[PDB]
Amino acid sequence: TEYKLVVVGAGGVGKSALTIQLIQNHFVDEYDPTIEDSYRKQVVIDGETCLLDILDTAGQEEYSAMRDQYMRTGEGFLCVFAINNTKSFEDIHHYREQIKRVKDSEDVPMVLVGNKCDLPSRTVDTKQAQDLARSYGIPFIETSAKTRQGVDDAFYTLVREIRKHKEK
Ligand SMILES: Nc1nc2c(ncn2[C@@H]2O[C@H](COP(=O)(O)OP(=O)(O)O)[C@@H](O)[C@H]2O)c(=O)[nH]1
Repeated sequence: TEYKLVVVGAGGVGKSALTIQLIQNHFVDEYDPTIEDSYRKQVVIDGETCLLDILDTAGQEEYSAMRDQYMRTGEGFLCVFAINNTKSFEDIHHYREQIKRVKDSEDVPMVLVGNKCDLPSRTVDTKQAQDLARSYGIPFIETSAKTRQGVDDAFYTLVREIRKHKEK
């Protein structure tokens, strides 16, 4: 019954930084006497227990066998680029197309995230990203793992997108 969230995007856009921040804000210790030591950590976002995974496709993951498995298992996807990395924005479409193909669905919960919005070097405008998100039919939000701007909102929005999808 857990919501399965997957964070995708080019290397270095801040997927780990965003996910670490979310866990730091929202992890709790839950009593469960049916497990070994009786307590397990979990993340609760907007009243939903959430599992979290990060999908990289470059670096060490250039050798991975698991890309499609991440996309099949994930129920909603944070598609992250960095506002100071034009290439990472240009990479977004490929990730979305792969997810849609692997899941064989036109209705996949997603949120477009423009991270590193605290940095003064901007090469991807808000308008560009909002136009892309509108074409996809998904929300767009700008975030900064450094200043914490938008981080919680990005994950909370994705949870609501998954919730609506499961309501259908
Ligand atoms: N200024 C700034 N730097 C960030 C932000 N998020 C991540 N970084 C930095 O970008 C670099 C790569 O981030 P990382 O989380 O490893 O990206 P990943 O490869 O997508 O998981 C690190 O040095 C982070 O400190 C942000 O919002 N603002």
